[PDB]
Amino acid sequence: APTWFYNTTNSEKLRELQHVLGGSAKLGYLTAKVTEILDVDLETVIRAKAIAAYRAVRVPVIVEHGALCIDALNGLPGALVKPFWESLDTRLCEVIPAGQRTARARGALCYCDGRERHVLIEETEGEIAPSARGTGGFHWDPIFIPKGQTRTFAEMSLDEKLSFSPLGRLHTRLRTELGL
Amino acid sequence: APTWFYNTTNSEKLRELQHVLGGSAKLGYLTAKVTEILDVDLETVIRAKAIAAYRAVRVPVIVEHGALCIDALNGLPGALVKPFWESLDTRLCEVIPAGQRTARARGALCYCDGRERHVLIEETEGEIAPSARGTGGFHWDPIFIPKGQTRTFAEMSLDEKLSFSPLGRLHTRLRTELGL
Amino acid sequence: TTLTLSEAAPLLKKEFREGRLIPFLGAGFSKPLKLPDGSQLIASLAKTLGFEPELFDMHGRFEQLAEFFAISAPNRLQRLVYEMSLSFDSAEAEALREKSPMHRALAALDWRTIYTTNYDKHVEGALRDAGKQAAVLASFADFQGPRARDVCEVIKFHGTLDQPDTIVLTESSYFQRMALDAPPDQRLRADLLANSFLFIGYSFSDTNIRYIWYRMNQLREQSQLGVKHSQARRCFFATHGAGLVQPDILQQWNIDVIQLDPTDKSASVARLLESIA
Amino acid sequence: TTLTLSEAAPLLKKEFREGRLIPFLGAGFSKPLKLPDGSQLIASLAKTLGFEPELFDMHGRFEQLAEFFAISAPNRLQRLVYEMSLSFDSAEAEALREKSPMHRALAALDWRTIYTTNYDKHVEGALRDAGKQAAVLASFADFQGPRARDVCEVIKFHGTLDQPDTIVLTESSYFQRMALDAPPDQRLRADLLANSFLFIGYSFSDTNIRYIWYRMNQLREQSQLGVKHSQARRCFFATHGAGLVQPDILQQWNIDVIQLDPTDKSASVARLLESIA
Amino acid sequence: TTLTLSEAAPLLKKEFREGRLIPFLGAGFSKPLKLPDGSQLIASLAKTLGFEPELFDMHGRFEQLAEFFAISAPNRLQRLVYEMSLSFDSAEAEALREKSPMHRALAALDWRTIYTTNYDKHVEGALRDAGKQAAVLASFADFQGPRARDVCEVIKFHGTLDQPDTIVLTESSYFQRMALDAPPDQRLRADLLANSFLFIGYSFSDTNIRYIWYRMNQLREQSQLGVKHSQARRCFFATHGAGLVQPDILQQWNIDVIQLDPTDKSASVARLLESIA
Amino acid sequence: TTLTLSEAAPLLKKEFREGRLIPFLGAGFSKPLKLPDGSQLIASLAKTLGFEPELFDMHGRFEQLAEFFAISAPNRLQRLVYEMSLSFDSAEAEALREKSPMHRALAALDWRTIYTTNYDKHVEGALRDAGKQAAVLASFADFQGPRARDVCEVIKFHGTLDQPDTIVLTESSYFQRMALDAPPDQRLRADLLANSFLFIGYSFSDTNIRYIWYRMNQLREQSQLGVKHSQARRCFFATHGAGLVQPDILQQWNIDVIQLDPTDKSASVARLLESIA
Ligand SMILES: O=c1nc[nH]c2c1ncn2[C@H]1C[C@H](O)[C@@H](COP(=O)(O)OP(=O)(O)OP(=O)(O)O)O1
Ligand SMILES: O=c1nc[nH]c2c1ncn2[C@H]1C[C@H](O)[C@@H](COP(=O)(O)OP(=O)(O)OP(=O)(O)O)O1
Ligand SMILES: NC(=O)c1cccnc1
Ligand SMILES: NC(=O)c1cccnc1
Ligand SMILES: NC(=O)c1cccnc1
Ligand SMILES: NC(=O)c1cccnc1
Ligand SMILES: [Zn+2]
Ligand SMILES: [Zn+2]
Repeated sequence: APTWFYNTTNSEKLRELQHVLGGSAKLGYLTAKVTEILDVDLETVIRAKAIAAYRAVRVPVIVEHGALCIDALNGLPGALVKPFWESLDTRLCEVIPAGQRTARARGALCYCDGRERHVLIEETEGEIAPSARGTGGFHWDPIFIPKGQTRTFAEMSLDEKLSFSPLGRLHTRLRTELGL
Repeated sequence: APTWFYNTTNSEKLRELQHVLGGSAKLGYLTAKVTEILDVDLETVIRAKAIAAYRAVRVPVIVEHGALCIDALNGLPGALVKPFWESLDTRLCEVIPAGQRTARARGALCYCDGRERHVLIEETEGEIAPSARGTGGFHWDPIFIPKGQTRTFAEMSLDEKLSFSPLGRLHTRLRTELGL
Repeated sequence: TTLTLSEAAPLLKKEFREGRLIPFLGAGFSKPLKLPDGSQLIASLAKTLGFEPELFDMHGRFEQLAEFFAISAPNRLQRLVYEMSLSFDSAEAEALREKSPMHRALAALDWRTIYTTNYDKHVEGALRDAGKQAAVLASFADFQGPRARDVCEVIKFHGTLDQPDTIVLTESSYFQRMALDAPPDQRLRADLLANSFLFIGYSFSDTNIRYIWYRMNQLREQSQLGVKHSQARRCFFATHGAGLVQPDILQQWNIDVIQLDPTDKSASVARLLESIA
Repeated sequence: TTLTLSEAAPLLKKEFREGRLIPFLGAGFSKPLKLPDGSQLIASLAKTLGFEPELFDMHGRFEQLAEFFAISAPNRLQRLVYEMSLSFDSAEAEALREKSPMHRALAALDWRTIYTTNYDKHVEGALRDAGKQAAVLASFADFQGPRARDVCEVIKFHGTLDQPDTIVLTESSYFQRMALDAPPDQRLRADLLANSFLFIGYSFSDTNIRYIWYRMNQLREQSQLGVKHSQARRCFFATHGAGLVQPDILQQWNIDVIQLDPTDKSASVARLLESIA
Repeated sequence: TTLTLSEAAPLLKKEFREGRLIPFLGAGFSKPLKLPDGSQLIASLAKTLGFEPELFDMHGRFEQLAEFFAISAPNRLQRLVYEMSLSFDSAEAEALREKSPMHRALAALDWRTIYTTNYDKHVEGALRDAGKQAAVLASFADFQGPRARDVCEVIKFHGTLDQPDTIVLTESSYFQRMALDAPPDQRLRADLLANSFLFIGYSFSDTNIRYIWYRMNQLREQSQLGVKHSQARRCFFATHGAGLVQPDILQQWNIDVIQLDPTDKSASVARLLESIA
Repeated sequence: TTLTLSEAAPLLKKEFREGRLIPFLGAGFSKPLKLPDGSQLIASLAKTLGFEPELFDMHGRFEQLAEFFAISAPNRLQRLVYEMSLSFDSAEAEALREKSPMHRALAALDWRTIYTTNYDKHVEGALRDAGKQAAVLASFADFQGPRARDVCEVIKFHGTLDQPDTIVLTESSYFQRMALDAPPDQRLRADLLANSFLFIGYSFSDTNIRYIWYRMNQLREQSQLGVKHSQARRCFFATHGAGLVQPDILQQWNIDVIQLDPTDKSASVARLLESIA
């Protein structure tokens, strides 16, 4: 039986974390739906998301929340990235001026055992594409190009995306600190 | 003694609602700080704000939340207007293309007596200014020009701003439904 | 600090073959029958009173919101029992009960006493489905009534829907049971003197259940047994989602926690009841 | 459905001049002395145990989190009493107590019995500030000890910090008081037979206080008085923020709610105590 | 016949760099914190009992007057501990403790064991002020509790205020320690087998301390060592005002007297603790 | 709170005719023989050492000043015993002893065991004056020596002058008796198990006498007798000038105080010993 449970309602995040942390027999999976607080800071939202997901499932839980801070929007959306891609789908490439396309793709894991909340944060420098390209992946992957690379997260496979994305450095930090 | 309590931490909203509903002896004032949920819909946020403020003060409470839906940003920020003016102060006039500056200034009151939540919503058509002008008022008033008018909310006095703003139609609806 | 399923299985076989294991079934045992738990009742009481269900929840505890419901109008509690009877003991809840793996695994064992705190005929009804016969004991007239010789006695600890005077739901009915003078209270305290219990689908939120296990330790500590002998007779608490505080409170009362797999709640309970056989 | 301050003022004068009004003071009465209430204690217990204070709160009720604290290590409860003694009865809490308008207005009246459920010397200390003398009664040795002739007896209902065996904080200590056999329990039930009470700064969250007012109605209903005569002797519950459910539960127990002005909590209480004079 | 400060300084450096020097701190070490010594307690006990403080002093010794206090009324000793905790560990005694030169000079050294006979958190509190961490050991549960690896263990030899059962103040509690069976007694007698002690602010008036150094010589004399080798391991007794009889009694027990300058008591001790570094 | 002479006289007759009363005689019993008490010895030790007798008294207690005397020079304690022999057992102290009314009234009764803590042959010498015969028991060789069949055994509890190794005067000799292993210690603790004692002319200042009565209550309290039966066997303490603290300390140890008339000390004791007959 598992001792840690990764809670997400997003079935595309589920197949990413099962691609690397899938063979760990100490990790279970839950699908409880939580409501995030209104703040652009990633550290504040992921810390209030774990206390709201432990209250739902009542087991040691691991939650995940991201950020897409943009220099042209002075850090917007930040942790408000979920309603931007709902509203501005590929017009988000158009509302940003050409010449200052730089942005940061941040991502955070927070595991709560019922007594303590520990936040792990990784981060990837990049720049917003001039137009959306690529088919693979999911939300905002056709618009983000990492630094040095020419391609998007959507144009790369799941092994190649996790060699650039924040989750590929968060697998090893979550496995080491939890013994998965 | 009052029977209804208007809860806000914003001292500029306090002097607006005391300018019209101030002489009502049935209305008190509280300053409890609540945390909003992450959603662009104004109806969803103001309804979850009253249940979170009744839990704090435990009296019949009236809360207030607004929206600044913009056509060029497909409705963004919506009820996410609080972290935009923190991040983009007057660059918000610059991130929007000239020629499609139209926007809606929405505002909502929700009163909760402990058993029911009733939402009153008013709304003002307008357009974002090409640059911030005016000194009076507070957050995002130098950037919003109502339809027909040439001036901003910041350029107009408090009597003249409430003849255009959503709160000037929400005084009479709150007074009639509560008997203030 | 917490037993697993394979660790607790030889401990439950030993108490069962000696005839000293008694199941205690809660509201989570009728959850696969699509019945309300203690939270969906309050959502239904708030709809009748004109409350929003999230605003009604923050004015008091479960006992106190039902006390407020019962005194809102005359005959308001009688109507609730009628509505619960039509919903809890409906024919589609009967049909989900034969194909339920927990109720089949419960009735496959040859119990002698079963305690429940839920108002439905789905624990004795599970015994009728397996060809066995049961005897519901809820009031004083049931205990003095005629039974057969060797028949599993199902003790409806909080009452039955066909005897609406026995239902304890409101706060005043929980305070009336604090005297421990009701016939289900007197039968429970005598069975606790000699038997291990198995809590399935129940969470210790009732302050009269916790008060009975409190006062069994006042007999246990005053009898001045050793460290070895006062810890010999244990009770078992099968729960998917016990927190961090409650398992250590119950270690005082000789209650061990059996951690079940929370991914599938119904199959984890059914494997526990099949491991006793 | 709820008394105001001017409506309840002639009702409190009549019971006071007959000598049949007794104050009952809670944790909110020591809130202007910058002391913790029942929530800031749990925030301090969570810091010692290594919990975050928001995660520790969702594992049980107030009685159960203090029970978990006291059994975490040996002598863990004794340390808490020592720490509380230095924080609650400190010299800067003494200095805030002479200039407090509630404690001055309380001591200006010539009471004979005062009940408190808080662990601090600021109710009898308010009487010493006004030149009066008080008599703290908490344990069995205090009731049989010598007092003076006509001195206000302050009944520490939940215990005192200078007698750490009398403090009821954990869940096992609340269950030990359910027998209603302690000397503060026996004195309360006899004063409730003949006197009106005034609850100030107290919220009915203790299930042993609510159980005493429950069993006074079992004497009231069995005595078969009329509609007029069973509703004659009332108790009063001054509260800024009572909800929608709790005032109707307490109407069963002859407890009327006095709505105070929630804008300034300290001045609303002080105007109530000055209206009794 | 008596060491000075400069003579005893190289003798204390040698035992400290070998890790075989242990401080023993008395009631005079907390005198700059404006705390009572053994005489101002008796002046406070006489005020409670109704004695004049000069008449109460001539009816017995310090142990016997506190025994008379504790049996005057029930719960009279519990109140004293509560009052002592308010006055010894107050916030203004904390503020005098960071700017005290003795407590800074004590915590600047890297000790491993410190013994105290006073009831206050100002010896381990001095170690927390210097960024170091300490471990208070007073009862049996403290010795078997968890500590860290290399942390200075502060042995509260006469008890601590947060564990009121460990305080030895009355005559019956000194007689209970004559068996040398308490956990601070057993730890002291084993450390005395191998270590030099430094008595600071302590006067040998306790007949259980003097009895431990008595019975270490019964091991020393029965082992039949020479004149040279039985006098090798010394203990040190820093005192401003030792008389004419007591330094010669303690020469029997390998205790040397360090004469400190009596004009400024606090600065003389601080120069001794800085000379060890 | 204190027995008089006529009240205590029937209580002493009952224990004497049952053979369960044993006198315990102190230094005040030899005061009419013009002998030093514990204060005039120290005045004589201070003259030898070169002290003024008022300055020598303020450097320590009685045990500690004699310890300082004995280590001032070699053979300094042997000389003291020789000097005491010449002055305590002189021929003019013999002549005052036949005409003493206390020593005549003591020897008129038919005792079986007498305990003394003074170094003089005036208690067994009083028995030889009345024609009776006594048996002095001070050391191990005396207990195993030959006696007659029914002869009053005088137990020299602190030693005799004709056996100078048995005299306990210095502090190191009192600490050697704290083990309660000496033959007078073992005989006292067995007689205290079954007999009432009568303290005449003795004040409880010896911390080894007080420690024996302490540890008899540790047997008395652990045996869990009632309030009535643990207070049945009393001891008696005849004293002209007991203070206000010491009679209440000794009530713990079942020791009752007999107040004698302080105007004439010798005649008050003699009327007590004649009332036993
Ligand atoms: O690494 C990523 N690579 C591509 N897209 C990503 C990533 N990380 C988040 N995203 C998208 C998903 C979602 O549209 C939004 C985060 O919002 P988020 O609240 O976490 O998604 P959710 O509520 O549907 O699932 P969950 O219950 O786990 O929070 O940005
Ligand atoms: O009519 C308005 N005219 C000018 N500015 C306005 C208006 N209405 C909201 N605003 C600003 C204020 C705040 O910066 C944000 C709303 O966020 P909002 O959460 O309501 O403000 P808040 O938290 O500081 O006070 P409150 O406790 O009442 O929610 O947009
Ligand atoms: N009959 C039931 O299942 C039930 C559920 C909740 C409360 N009481 C009974
Ligand atoms: N003495 C108090 O104020 C107090 C606070 C919380 C709980 N109990 C007592
Ligand atoms: N805590 C102290 O300083 C102290 C002083 C005297 C006696 N006991 C304790
Ligand atoms: N023999 C005595 O009188 C005596 C006096 C003082 C001390 N010890 C004995
Ligand atoms: Zn989400
Ligand atoms: Zn806000």
